[PDB]
Amino acid sequence: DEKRHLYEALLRHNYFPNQKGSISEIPPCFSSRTFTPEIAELISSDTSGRRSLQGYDCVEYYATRYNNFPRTLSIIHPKAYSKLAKHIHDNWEEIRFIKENENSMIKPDMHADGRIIIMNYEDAETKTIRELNDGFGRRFKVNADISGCFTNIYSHSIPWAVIGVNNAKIALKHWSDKLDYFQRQAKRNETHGVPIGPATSSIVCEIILSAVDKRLRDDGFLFRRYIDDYTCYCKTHDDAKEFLHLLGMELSKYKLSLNLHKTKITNLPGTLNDNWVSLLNVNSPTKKRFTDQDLNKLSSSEVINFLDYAVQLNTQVGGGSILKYAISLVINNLDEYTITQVYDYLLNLSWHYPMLIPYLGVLIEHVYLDDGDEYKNKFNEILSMCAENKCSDGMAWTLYFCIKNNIDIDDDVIEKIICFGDCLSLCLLDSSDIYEEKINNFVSDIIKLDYEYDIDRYWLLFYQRFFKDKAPSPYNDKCFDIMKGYGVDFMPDE
Amino acid sequence: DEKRHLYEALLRHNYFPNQKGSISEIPPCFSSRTFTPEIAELISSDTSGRRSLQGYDCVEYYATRYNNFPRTLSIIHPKAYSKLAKHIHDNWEEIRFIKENENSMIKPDMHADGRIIIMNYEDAETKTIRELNDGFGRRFKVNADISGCFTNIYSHSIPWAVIGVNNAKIALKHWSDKLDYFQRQAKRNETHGVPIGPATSSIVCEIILSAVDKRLRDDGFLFRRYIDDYTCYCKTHDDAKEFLHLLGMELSKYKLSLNLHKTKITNLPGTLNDNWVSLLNVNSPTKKRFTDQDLNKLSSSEVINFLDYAVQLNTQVGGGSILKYAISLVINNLDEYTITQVYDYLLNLSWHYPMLIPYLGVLIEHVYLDDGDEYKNKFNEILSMCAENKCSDGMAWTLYFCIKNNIDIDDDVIEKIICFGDCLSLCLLDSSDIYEEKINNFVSDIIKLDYEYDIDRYWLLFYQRFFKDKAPSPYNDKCFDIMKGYGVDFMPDE
DNA sequence: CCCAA
DNA sequence: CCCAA
Ligand SMILES: Nc1ccn([C@H]2C[C@H](O)[C@@H](COP(=O)(O)OP(=O)(O)OP(=O)(O)O)O2)c(=O)n1
Ligand SMILES: Nc1ccn([C@H]2C[C@H](O)[C@@H](COP(=O)(O)OP(=O)(O)OP(=O)(O)O)O2)c(=O)n1
Ligand SMILES: [Mn+2]
Ligand SMILES: [Mn+2]
Ligand SMILES: [Mn+2]
Ligand SMILES: [Mn+2]
Repeated sequence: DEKRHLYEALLRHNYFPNQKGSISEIPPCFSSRTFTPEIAELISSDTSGRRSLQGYDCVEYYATRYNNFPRTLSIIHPKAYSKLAKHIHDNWEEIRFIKENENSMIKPDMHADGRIIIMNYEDAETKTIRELNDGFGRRFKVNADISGCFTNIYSHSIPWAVIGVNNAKIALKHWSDKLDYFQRQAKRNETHGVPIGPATSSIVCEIILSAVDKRLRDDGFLFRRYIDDYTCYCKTHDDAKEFLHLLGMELSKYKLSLNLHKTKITNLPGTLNDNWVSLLNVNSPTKKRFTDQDLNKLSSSEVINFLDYAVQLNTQVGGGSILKYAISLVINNLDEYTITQVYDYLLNLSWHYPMLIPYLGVLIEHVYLDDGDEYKNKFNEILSMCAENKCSDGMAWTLYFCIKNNIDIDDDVIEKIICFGDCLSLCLLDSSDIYEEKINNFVSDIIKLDYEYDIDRYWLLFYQRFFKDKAPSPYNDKCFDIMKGYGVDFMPDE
Repeated sequence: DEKRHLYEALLRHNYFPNQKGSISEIPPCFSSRTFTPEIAELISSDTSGRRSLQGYDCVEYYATRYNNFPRTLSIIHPKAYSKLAKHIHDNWEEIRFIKENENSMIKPDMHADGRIIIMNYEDAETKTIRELNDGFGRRFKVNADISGCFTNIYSHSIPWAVIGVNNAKIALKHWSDKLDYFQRQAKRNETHGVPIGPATSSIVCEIILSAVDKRLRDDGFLFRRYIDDYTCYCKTHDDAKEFLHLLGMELSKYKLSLNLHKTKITNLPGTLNDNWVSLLNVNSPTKKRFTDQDLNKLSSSEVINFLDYAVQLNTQVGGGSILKYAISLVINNLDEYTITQVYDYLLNLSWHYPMLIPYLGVLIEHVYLDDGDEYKNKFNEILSMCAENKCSDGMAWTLYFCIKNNIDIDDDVIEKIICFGDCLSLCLLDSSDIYEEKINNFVSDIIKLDYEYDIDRYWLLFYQRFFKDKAPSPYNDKCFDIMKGYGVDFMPDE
């Protein structure tokens, strides 16, 4: 069944921010499997406990973008997420009209690993064929995106996009009103915005934006969208302006607006990908496959010169993930001679850009971690700069690399981790069990603060301490006991 | 008394978005005088009526910025604004700690016209002296502003900035909790964001940001702020980075974050103003005053060439209000020979940029508006462009110019105004009284929609129709009757 | 003096 | 094939 696949995707595969297909933003130690639909069905049925504050807060995660910009990802509290996932699954025969959208390329799908929503899984060549077919006969292309799409979704516009704005306002129950209420309860009983990273909020965004896709399709516009990004192919510049006007109208019906910084009109024929994609791919040492494994093992000079050229291209243009794409080009084709030099280049670059920190794990097996103690200082310096820059992706990834490889962590960097106080870093330190007393003092300060939302911001840490029998449940409800009794661990071992 | 000056400023001078000192965004026909303290004290006392929806919506206004970007200004519903203004004033001895801030340049003050808050009233030479004193001995400057400051203020952070975050969370009444509640009721019972344009929300932003200013001052940072823009002067680059880190920390305590697009570090000595300010002022025809009125009357060639050079500089740089500054340089020094040519240039430019539409009224008296009917087509074409571009400042300003000068308005652009459906343009058309039936159909559709927030979005139109005895009060409360009985007109004549 | 924020 | 969005 496909409805069951929705349930398993919502709980076990796309509860955490696992939407990136190439490499996960969150380290693989955190996971959402062994969170079975029966367990969420039990949590939703539970009525025990009482909360003074309406709604729930979410575990916060700050991931660096390509330009070192913070992006806010959220891990929803399992009570609110369990109710939301149950309500989404129980009415998928009313919701699955977002599956049959030809203008939304990123949408729920029945993937092999189990996830419904994977960002850029269709790859650039199937994208190339479609882009070539759409671009034919048109001499203008429009790139326009919503300004704050996930962060300013009006939750009360969830019923509207289901049944029309006017009919829903006149009717002021229906399933989409309850979906509105559950999406509000997921984030502090707040109508504006949705959490970023779970697939329930991406489902909500698909539901809202599918009405705009429908009323743009009915006017005969040939357009595609990737979440919030609309690309349009117009024979005339006038039809391009008319598309921008109609998109503004239909988004303003749902309290949404265009990002006019990124909204631009270009003259076809333009590049199908970005420019630096083609510049890196013509200069790539691995752009030709020789079908024998010895011939495509790159020497040290080729990888070093390609990485230097990629650094120059990223500095000169700065309009995309030049370094991410470049190191993902040449990291699997190395031989054992240049493994250490490339690892040193990656260490320097991953200090200078935290986004390149997850790549180290693919070369961390071949590099001898002990060596002359130098790599311990490498990882501790990276941890210190991750604490200062208040980034969560690189900091948690570096904790994962230090713990998984038995690399010691200094006390001063533990103290500035404490000062940073991001939830998943503290969950990793909790999993280390060395710093149990300092984690105990931190969660004790959270407890004596007496704020429900501050406990909800670290529910993952509190539940992980409960699962190893090191802390009582801060909540008076039985959701944590239901999760523990049925075997839910968000740091599972093999 | 200064408290009484606060109350008159809140109701009669800064209820509407009147913070711009050079020229108002809103046309002079809309005004907030004859809304005295006694009427607001009566409306706050009124308990009659019932509303199904908590909170109030606000009259929406979309003003184009220098780069044609829409900025959302809001006119708060007079019940919510009257309660909010009464609560702000009744505790000004607790609130006026924002007056004694030396880092907030734009703040409440006792001005001559009566407004508490005027943006850029100090002028650039008093700013020049202070900027020169601050910039001395420092070789780096930091420009960092909050990303969505007014739109993403958390209302529940209003108690925190009064009494500390931890003390307010432990206490979870105090006056700031009620100020929280009233600021929420001003905008749809929503904790996120404040309306833009009234001085109550600017007072709220001062209250929130003054704690950040205090904890930035205590570390010895020499910095200034203009609403949300922080400028800092550092002897070293590391002091600049440390200021950025501490500012990020103290804003993140209040769920606030920097705009890292506009956050940039420059090397002193940089210019006190922008670059194009200096290029326009060295090339200005009026940069020297000859103290006799005949000698500084500019000929046609000087003004035309200065405006063309300004158009070129605005096209080439595009980093500020080049055209706004340039036309405000040379518009008062014209003689009667070049008045019509400058009006034609302003008409073309004001069609191409709506922000230059308010200037036309200073040259609309000398030019014969009848002429050979051409100016009527000018204004109607500008109106159609304003309705296409969904801007409210230029559209309402052009309505003001057409109505005030007895200029006829075509029916097709009236229908396109109704299709746009901005509130203040419809208030002006209501004031014209020619289009009473179409306005009646529009507000009748709003009434049969049966939504409280859609009536609150056009409360000004509904009250203006109620004041001329052309429509009943949509609300069951007596606030409109209190305002009508005591003589409140938001379109008053002299 | 004449903008913006 | 190997990014982002
Ligand atoms: N790991 C994930 C999971 C989900 N999303 C979602 C949230 C974003 O809203 C959407 C794509 O939108 P943008 O990245 O363009 O971001 P915004 O719309 O929030 O802002 P802006 O237009 O200012 O960049 O993808 C994401 O970015 N990253
Ligand atoms: N006529 C008025 C009255 C008030 N404000 C307020 C609201 C704005 O939040 C604040 C200054 O902030 P910015 O103009 O820099 O705008 P934002 O902070 O909203 O956004 P961004 O940093 O993206 O420009 O001034 C304004 O801009 N214009
Ligand atoms: Mn966007
Ligand atoms: Mn996008
Ligand atoms: Mn800002
Ligand atoms: Mn600003």
